[PDB]
This record gives sequence, structure tokens and C-alpha cells, in this order.
Amino acid sequence: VYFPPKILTSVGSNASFHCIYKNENQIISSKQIVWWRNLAEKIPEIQYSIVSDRVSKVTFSNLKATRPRGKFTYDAVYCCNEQACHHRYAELYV
Amino acid sequence: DVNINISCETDGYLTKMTCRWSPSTIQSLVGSTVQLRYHRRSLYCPDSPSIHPTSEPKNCVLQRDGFYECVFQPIFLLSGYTMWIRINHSLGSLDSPPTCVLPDSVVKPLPPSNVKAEITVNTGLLKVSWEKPVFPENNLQFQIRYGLSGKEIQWKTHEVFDAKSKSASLLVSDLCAVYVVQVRCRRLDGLGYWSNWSSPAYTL
Amino acid sequence: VPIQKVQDDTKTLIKTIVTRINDISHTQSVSAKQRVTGLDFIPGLHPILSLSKMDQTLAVYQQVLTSLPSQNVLQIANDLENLRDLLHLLAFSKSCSLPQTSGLQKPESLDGVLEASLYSTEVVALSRLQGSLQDILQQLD
Ligand SMILES: *[C@@H]1O[C@H](CO)[C@@H](O)[C@H](O)[C@H]1NC(C)=O
Ligand SMILES: *[C@@H]1O[C@H](CO)[C@@H](O)[C@H](O)[C@H]1NC(C)=O
Repeated sequence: VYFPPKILTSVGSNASFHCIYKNENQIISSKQIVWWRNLAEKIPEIQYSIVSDRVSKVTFSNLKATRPRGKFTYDAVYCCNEQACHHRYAELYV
Repeated sequence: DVNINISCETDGYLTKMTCRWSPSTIQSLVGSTVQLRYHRRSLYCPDSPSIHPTSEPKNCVLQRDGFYECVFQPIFLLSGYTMWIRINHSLGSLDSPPTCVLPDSVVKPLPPSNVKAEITVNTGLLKVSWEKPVFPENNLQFQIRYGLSGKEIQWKTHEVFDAKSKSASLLVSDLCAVYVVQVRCRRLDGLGYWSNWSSPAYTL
Repeated sequence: VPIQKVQDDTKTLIKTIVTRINDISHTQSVSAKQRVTGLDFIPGLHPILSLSKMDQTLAVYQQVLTSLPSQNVLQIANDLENLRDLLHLLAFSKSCSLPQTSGLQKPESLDGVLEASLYSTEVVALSRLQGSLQDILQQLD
């Protein structure tokens, strides 16, 4: 459950995401979530915000042009619980 | 009688196989279509090669130098290939004596990058070092050549056996001038082929 | 063929395939502290001791690797198939005559994640397969 799943914007402006995590039949709160990028980098806690009890909001700043990775041309960002990441992800395009 | 020598070539990335063979005794057969058959094995080349009743065709292209050319993709690291030359015509069929080639035995590496040199003014031996290529992972032996700088070069040859040695020492005759050195590498056992030379690195 | 040559060839095969996984995974760098659900059928969470466990795990790895549509992945799958054949050769070399039984995969979840989670499946499979290969190299001696 993501909204929106993808976005288009050239280098020179910020970014905005929204995720809600679903696990079995229980929905986790928002104060515990941590964001993830490409499963390689952890984003410091300054870069998040909470709109309400059930959504994690992240605003990036001064995004740089993404580097191609194999056949793939987008970078993926995952919302995960503690250290448990759901399979789905949002699409980042520059 | 008919005889066709077979030569194969492998790139250093272990993703491409190239084989070449001479057409030097087929021109005298008017109307003779050419073709190639190759048979794969589960593991290893066998003791006595022979013709496998079931095979797989593969087309080859003619280049300008006068050699038939074709490739295999993808390749197998430890699988035996049995291939041969076959000629078809209107009075029967003749089969050439085959030859078995292991894919790992005909692999040559890339030249070693980042070649440098310097003159230790204190002692008198020339110091040079390299880095082994990423592939192949097997142990390799290196051979080194040095000489003066100018239009024509009167080279001298030397080698290093210890694969773990990334450094070498060499007796020289002049040190106030500038020398030239390059390197090349190959597998220790003997299989494969020499891998050119290295980029010209000029001393200071 | 002599057993020692076979063992050396096996060891070299593990080392080369690990190196290919490494330099293809440098652009796909992942961290081990991130667990993703929906891939419980991908192994790598337990140590591997017995021969049949290695055979079955490598068969599963080969299956998931050919489940992915890319050329380099095809090469990795081919190398793992050669590795499996080498391991079967070793198993018969050990002079143990337990009848060969193989197969038993019902991968509907595999197709689901492949059509839904291509990237995650690829990276997690590569990472866990590399870890598994390191475990086999550790326990081979
Ligand atoms: C992006 O964020 C910066 C501060 O981080 C802000 O000044 C700017 O108005 C935002 N929007 C843009 C650049 O379109
Ligand atoms: C020498 O290197 C060039 C390019 O690096 C390559 O095209 C050539 O095939 C090499 N020589 C041999 C004998 O393979």
C-alpha cells in the first residue's frame, strides 16, 4: 500500500513519499518505522515527518542524478518494520 | 587424406569462446557446402576422441584474412566440447579427424594495468610492480622486458616465477637515463596463451 | 578421474563463482541487517552440513536463478548446475550408495514474487546464495 508508487522530477527539487505497512492482520504504528533506500543506506532521523498515526512521511533534499544499476534505471525505497521489509516498493525516477 | 588443424581462443572475461580453422584443403571440391558440428559432454574431455552420433550444428562466417570464424555463447567453464569439420557432397560424406579442447585450457587474461617503475638511486636495482588481473583466479607467472628509449630498442628478457610476488629487482647498466618496461602474464601450468604485453610506462 | 583433481576443480569453481557474484553484486550492494518477508523458501539461514542438504539447496538456488530473465543470471545458473554435477560426482566418490532422489519444488510463491518483486528477489537470492557458498567453502575442508 503506497501512494504514489512512482514520481518523475529532474535534478533540482525535493521529493515526497507516503507508505503504510500491512503485516498479517495487524497494522504497525508510525513512530517505529524506518525508511530504506536500495537496501544499502539508512536515512538519518532528521529526514522524516509524521502526518498522522498511520503514515510515514519522508522529504528528500537536493536529490542527485541516479546512477544506472544493471538493466534497472530506477532507485527503490522501502518502508520496513524494525528490520522487516515488505516486498513492494516505490519507484524513483529522475 | 584430409587434415584440418583446429585453434580456439578465449577472452579473459570467461564469457566468449572463439575458434578458428583453416580452409586450406577444401577448395578443390566443386560444389562442396561447408558446415560445423559440435557435441557437448557432461564433464571433461575424454581419453580417445570420437564422433558422437548426436550433435548440434553451428554456422560460421568468412572473414577477409582467409579463416572461417564462429563463436559459442554462453560458454561452460568445466564442460568438454567435441567438435570437428564435416563436408557434404554428391558422392558421399567425409568426416575429419576431430580434436577435443577444454574451455579452461585455452584462456588468456587481460594485460595488467597500472604498471609503474622508479630508480632507487641508493642501491642500483630497478623497481617495478603490477597488479594481477581479476580473471583467471589461478596462479600466474609473469615475464618482464626492459630497455633504453629511442627509435629502435635492444630489449632484454627476464621472468618472475613466484605468483605471489608483486615486486621485482633487476640489475641495470645506466641509471641517469630513462628506461622502458612492460609486463605480460600467463597461467603457471602452461595452458592458455600469452596475453600481449602492457602499456608503455616511462621512467623518471 | 582421480579424486584430488576433482576436489581442486570443485574448490576453484566455488572461488570463481563467488568472485562473479561479488563483482556483479558491487553495484547491487545490500546490508545483512535487512530481512524481507515473502522469501522464506530462499535458504541461507541455517548452516549446511550433510551432502543432500547442499544438493537440495543448490537445486532450489538454480531454480530461482533461472526464474530471473537476465543473461548474467543465466550464466550464474549454468555454473551452479555444473557445481551440482560436481557435488554429485563427489557424493558418488565417497562410496555411499544411498539412492539418488531429487526435486520436490512447488514454487507458486516464486512466480508471485517474480511478477511482483523482481529486484528484491534478485538481490536477496544473490546475497543468500553467496553466503551459502561461503558456508560450503568453509565446511568443505
Ligand atoms: C525544496 O526544499 C527547499 C529546502 O530544502 C525549499 O527551499 C524549496 O522551496 C523546496 N522546493 C523546491 C526547490 O521546489
Ligand atoms: C592485444 O590487445 C588488444 C586490445 O587490448 C586485443 O585486441 C588483441 O587481441 C590482444 N592480442 C592478442 C594476441 O590477443
